[PDB]
Amino acid sequence: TKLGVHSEAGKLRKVMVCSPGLAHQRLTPSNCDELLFDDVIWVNQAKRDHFDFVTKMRERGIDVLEMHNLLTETIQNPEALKWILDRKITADSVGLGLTSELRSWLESLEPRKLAEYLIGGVAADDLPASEGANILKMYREYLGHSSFLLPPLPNTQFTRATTCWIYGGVTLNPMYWPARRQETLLTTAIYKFHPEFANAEFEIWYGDPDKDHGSSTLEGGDVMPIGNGVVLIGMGERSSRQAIGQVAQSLFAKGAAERVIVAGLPKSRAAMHLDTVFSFCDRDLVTVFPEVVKEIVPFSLRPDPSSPYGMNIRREEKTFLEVVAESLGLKKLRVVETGAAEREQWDDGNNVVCLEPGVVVGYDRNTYTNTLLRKAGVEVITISASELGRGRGGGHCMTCPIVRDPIDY
Amino acid sequence: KLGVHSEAGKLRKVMVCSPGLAHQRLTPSNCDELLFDDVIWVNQAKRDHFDFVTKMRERGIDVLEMHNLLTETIQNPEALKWILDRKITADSVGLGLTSELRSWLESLEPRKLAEYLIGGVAADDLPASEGANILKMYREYLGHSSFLLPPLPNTQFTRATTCWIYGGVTLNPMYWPARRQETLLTTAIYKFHPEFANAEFEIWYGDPDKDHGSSTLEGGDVMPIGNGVVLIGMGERSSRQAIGQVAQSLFAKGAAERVIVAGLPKSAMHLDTVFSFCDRDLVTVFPEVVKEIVPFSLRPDPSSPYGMNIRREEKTFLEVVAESLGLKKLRVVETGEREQWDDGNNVVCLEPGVVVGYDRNTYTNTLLRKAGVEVITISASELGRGRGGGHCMTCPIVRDPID
Amino acid sequence: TKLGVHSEAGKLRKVMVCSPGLAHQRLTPSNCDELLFDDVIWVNQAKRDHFDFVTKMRERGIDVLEMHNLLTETIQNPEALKWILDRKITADSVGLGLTSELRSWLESLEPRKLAEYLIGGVAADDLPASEGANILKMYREYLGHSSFLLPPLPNTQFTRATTCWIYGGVTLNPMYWPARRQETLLTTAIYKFHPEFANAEFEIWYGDPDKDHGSSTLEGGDVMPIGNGVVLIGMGERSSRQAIGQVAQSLFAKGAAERVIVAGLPKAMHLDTVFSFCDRDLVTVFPEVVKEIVPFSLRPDPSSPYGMNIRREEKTFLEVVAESLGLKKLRVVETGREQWDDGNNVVCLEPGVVVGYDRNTYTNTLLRKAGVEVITISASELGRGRGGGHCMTCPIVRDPID
Amino acid sequence: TKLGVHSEAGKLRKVMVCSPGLAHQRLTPSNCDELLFDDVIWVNQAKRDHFDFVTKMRERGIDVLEMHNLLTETIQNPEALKWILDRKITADSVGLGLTSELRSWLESLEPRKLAEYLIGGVAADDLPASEGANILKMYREYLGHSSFLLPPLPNTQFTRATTCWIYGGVTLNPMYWPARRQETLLTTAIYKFHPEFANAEFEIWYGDPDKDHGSSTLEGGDVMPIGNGVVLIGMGERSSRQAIGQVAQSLFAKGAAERVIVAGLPKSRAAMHLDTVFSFCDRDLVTVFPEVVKEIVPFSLRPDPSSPYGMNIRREEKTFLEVVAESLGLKKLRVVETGREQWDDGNNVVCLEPGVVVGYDRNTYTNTLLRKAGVEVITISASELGRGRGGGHCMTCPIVRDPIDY
Repeated sequence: TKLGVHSEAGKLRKVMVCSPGLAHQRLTPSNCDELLFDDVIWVNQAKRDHFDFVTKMRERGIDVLEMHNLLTETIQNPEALKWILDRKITADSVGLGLTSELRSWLESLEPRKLAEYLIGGVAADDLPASEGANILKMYREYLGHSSFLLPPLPNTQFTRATTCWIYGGVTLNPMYWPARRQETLLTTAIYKFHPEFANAEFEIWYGDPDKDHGSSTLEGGDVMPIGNGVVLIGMGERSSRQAIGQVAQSLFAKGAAERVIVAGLPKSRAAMHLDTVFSFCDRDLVTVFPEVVKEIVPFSLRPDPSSPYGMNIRREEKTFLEVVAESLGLKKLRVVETGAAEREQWDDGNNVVCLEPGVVVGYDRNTYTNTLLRKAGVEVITISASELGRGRGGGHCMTCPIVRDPIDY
Repeated sequence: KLGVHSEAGKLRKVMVCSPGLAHQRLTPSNCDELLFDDVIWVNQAKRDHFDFVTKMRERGIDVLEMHNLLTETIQNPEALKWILDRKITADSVGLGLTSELRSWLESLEPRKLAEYLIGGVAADDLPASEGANILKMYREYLGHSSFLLPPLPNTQFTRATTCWIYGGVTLNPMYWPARRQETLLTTAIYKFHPEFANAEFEIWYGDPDKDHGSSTLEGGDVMPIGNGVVLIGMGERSSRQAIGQVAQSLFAKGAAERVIVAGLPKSAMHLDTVFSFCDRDLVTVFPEVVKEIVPFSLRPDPSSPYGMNIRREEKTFLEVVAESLGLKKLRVVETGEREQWDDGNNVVCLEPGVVVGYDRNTYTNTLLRKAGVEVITISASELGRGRGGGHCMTCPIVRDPID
Repeated sequence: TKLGVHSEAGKLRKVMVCSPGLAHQRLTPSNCDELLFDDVIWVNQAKRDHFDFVTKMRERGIDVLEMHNLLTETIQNPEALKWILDRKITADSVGLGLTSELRSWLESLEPRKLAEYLIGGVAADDLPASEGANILKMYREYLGHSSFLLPPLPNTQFTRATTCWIYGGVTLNPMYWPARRQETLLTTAIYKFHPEFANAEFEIWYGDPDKDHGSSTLEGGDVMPIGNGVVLIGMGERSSRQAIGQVAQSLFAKGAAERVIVAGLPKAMHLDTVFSFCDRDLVTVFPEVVKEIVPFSLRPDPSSPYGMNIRREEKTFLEVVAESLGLKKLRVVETGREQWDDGNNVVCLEPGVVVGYDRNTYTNTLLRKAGVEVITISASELGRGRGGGHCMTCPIVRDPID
Repeated sequence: TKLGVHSEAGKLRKVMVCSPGLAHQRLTPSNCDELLFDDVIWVNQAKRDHFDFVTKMRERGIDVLEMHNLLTETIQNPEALKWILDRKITADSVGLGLTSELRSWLESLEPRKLAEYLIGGVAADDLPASEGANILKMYREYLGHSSFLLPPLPNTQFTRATTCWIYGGVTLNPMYWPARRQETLLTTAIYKFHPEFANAEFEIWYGDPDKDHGSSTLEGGDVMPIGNGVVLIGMGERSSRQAIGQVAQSLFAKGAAERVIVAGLPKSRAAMHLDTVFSFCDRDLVTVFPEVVKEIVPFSLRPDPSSPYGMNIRREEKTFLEVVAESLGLKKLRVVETGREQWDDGNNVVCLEPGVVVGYDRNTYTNTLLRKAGVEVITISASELGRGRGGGHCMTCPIVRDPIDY
């Protein structure tokens, strides 16, 4: 099968999402900052809402893969479970008094259940009667320690972050926060052992859960394979120049890209990702956050054998929207700003995901921008942000495209 | 032979590291980025240091200054290859700069080289090139740090990165990934320096070519008191995962008989911030926290899985240290009448009853000179702005035993 | 008639509430914090869950007063409006040159549009083009300063914060943050001028908007009259002792309270945040905090030069509250199996009936087990404010129990 | 000569200061945020640097007045004292059951010890045993409150802040933070009663410790009467337009000012008063923090007899810097940028006379450049006195300084 993403707007055939669960069920007002999650959510409500989102896509014919599912089938293959536990349960991560007990117990479990735990973490409490456990019940009960043997990954809800399908291949994103790399591990197991991937054909442009990656960090929200051989990558607080360059390089080498346009995010407004200020709705229509987009500094990165490092780089003086338009053959892009005149209230229209040109999934709370997009010709199918939006991320953050056709530029 | 056999024993060989380029680079902006509380007055700060250095040297101690070791160390091409191969990678500098940078550093005279290796390198330091310019460009138009190799201003706190527990040392896996650079440089010295290479000693824990994940251990949390006992602070910076592996390695080589884990209450510091030795039975304390340390004692046991047995002590922390040393009681000096607030913890013993402390802790000082301690004072005005002091600026290497 | 609150579980008969409005429409990720308001909410939705809540009480026969209407009808009295405006629009507040413009325009608006701007703040843009306001837009655009002739008051949504009805008397609380004193004002004028209260029979226990109360701050959340002369009051970051003493002294004057227990909160919070009644002998707590509050009893002491005797309780809070009410022991339900919810801050309609939040499923179930009836509303946008049912209501007429 | 400041860089004749004191000894790492103090300082050492600094202007023949002191000679007058206690001790400020104990106690004190407390604050312990302080040491006991019935006022060390001398007059500044109002109350007692003041000719342009003032606030750091009948009053995080309007309004009505240049200061979360990013070092010399001064959006209120309110405001085009040099009838200011051996922040120095400033030892670079510009730089230690942020300027409230074009 030919997996690959050749756009942002063209018809999405296959996507991967992940429903909230045990991760979020372990969330408290006191532990969410350290667990990297915005705020505590009504988990059963959010599970529902997600199922709604998911179903509106299946309804439209899109194949929609849920991470818990995939993880579950994956774990049933003994080799793949071992590949994970070998990496997740070590002396360094769990402690020498707990390695064995923890691992045997996890292995004693049911596939579905064991997946919940892998994504949702394990508490000393969940462990079967024993001592190594009590010692943790003890540090928790006497010092105020985290009661976590395996820290929960609520950020899995955001499938966009972890991996990036750029044309005919994927990246295994080195995540900023060490903690979050646990997510990338689980997702690699799936891409490595799951039936639907192991046998599919695709490349691996960058990333390796085995290497450390150092100062090199790359994040999903920042990556966009827009078609026409071009790729946009945001360089900010989360995706570094030392990662982007290695990706470009790996790309130009397999002849996978022609040009990579680095969207330089200014330090101020660089505490975010590209897809948080810039989004495609149609082949030539984007929603934009001005204050940041008018300040983004574009750089065209193109291969070159005249270079020992094989690439050439230039700062464009044209604006990002102009550079982006011209990269697509387009005169300019039609732009809907979002995030003072008609706005009944404040709202931020970005991060809506595309199902196909002109058809978008957005948030019900963004009624102002939503209208603006309809007037501009886009069908907006909404979903609830009461619990899902307490993550600031939108449908684009809750999706990792896997298969999606391109368009004529 | 190299080793640290107590906290208050006679100090004969110490390692410190003066402020410098790393600090000259500090800015109110990169201030937190670089994990340093504030921007000090560098030149003034160096003087206070040399002063602190000269004082211990007067008492005859051997004082090794990191820059000197590094400088001597990188004169051994193999020693340099060892570091540059780990410090200059595509992941740390990026594809376009690893060549011109290594080229340019390899061409520097040793002292200048050690300077950068510690103080970092800015785009500006590099001879004109695309790369340098590309870097300057992102710096000019986006505001990113122009640091090819970021500075390591906390090198000045030699206590943090490696720990000499009796006959061996630990190369500590620092909480923050960034500070692991520090530990890289020291390991290099322990590997190639003459005073090290041909020295007899073991490495108890730590490896800079590994990813320890949740295993982290910080200098300020370790204390080989003596009597085959090692005190280790468990807290916001020293994980049990690391700690368990250290006690186990220790026992395994018959280097210690007990590891008393000092459980720091959830109330961001190191044991040595709230507990300092001054004399065989004298310790400065921070009551509020110190009186809330849940004490755990791990001992060797062939009847335990991991091979270790751990038990939660009931008595106060203070008691379980007294009796762990074989003393009835510990003399205690509470800090953190007397005119104004002050914290005089973190002082360093040059030998019994001899401690170097800060000038500003006028109170705590007399409370110690009252307990029969010669409190040799230095300037905290710059070296101390960084919330750190004596014990922190020192990493014992050879300190004779007590009884 | 005779206004008054005699209990925290009695049959609620008259409550004031105030729905989200233009106030929250001005919220922006930047300004919400400099505006003392948690996070930015979806106003239209919030207006709906609010109305749903207001509706759930009116059908149980409760009479419900909403602030916007109250203001409206209130400012339809030339006097009242002058009383607010002479206060709201001054030179120190608005800017020496705008006073005229800003007042002229407001005075030319229909009541229901004026009141809205009163609670919702008036932006430079809102004013008819002038050399006056146009300067502010220059500052708002070129300097990034707030452009508010009048600042929005989104906290008016919590009518529990500005005034308390301590048995046939009310308190005009001097809020902690100075800005929020702008809310106390409008409710005062409403207690003062509106027909509902104007002719009403009730005392004025403490506070005055014309006064600057120094370090004396009091906030609705801590105050709760529980039955016979007893009155609980939190002394934490928001209700200062300077105010507590003067309130208890005052109540001791007209002799409207026998005892005033002062619950000294430990460690950003209020009493009703960790303590809430649902039935005559039932509560909900946040053990961690409740278990650690140092009680203090206040009683009239003729021998005292300042008229009181500040004794201190030796048993625990739940081991005091239960007493001053004669219960054998207080039925306690805890919050603070599924996930995490904070059941506290439930407003009581009558005994055994409580309007709560829908997200706190566990606690609601526990409460139901303890016997309570839980009518729930949505916290999606109203719960984006840390508080709930209790905080969103100012009881004005509740029945006693015994 | 008559009291009044007529420029920022001309011969300084009289200056009021305040050494670090008892308020500073109450600072703990647990409470310097509620008191508005960056960090805990070595008090007796700061006392020596403050004094060092005093000595340096004193030997140059500048009558250096000190607050604790002026407050003692002032507090001498039973009236002066009634006025202060009457406002400092109230049922709102200290509450019902402490008014008398605390006030009686304060009065049984030696004038200079009483001064100590007014500025340094008073804790419960300081008071004799009682039902009062005890059922109050009790709150600090379990509840862990702020033992202070009176809180110290450590920022008193920055006299520039609470009051300003703009030409033949002064302003009793309405501080941003309430807590900081208690300061202005003391300096006011001093201007109202103390000899060197209550018998001197000057005006009270704006201000009143008894009035509310609402959204109208000002901070000494922002105001500068640079001479030529002009007053630079930066608008920002602490000084608001509401206060500036009423200030200039009076400045115009009484004829003490011809134009006021509001320095519209760019939004930024951290304080930032004009004298912390802009400093006069000479008649045509100024230090500057590029990254800010360039963002300043000048405005020029001038009186207008026909206007209702008595003025008119235009938005200057040229840079805030040309709108200033032109404001002094000057061709163009000479600026020294600050903020290359390390990172140096030279702003906030104070002139004693044209071409002679007093700055910090540590800002070796900036100084080097000022000395490159013809400025004599007398330096004082900032190890404790500068752990704050401001320096020379922020620690002085000029009472009599001469006009320039001299």
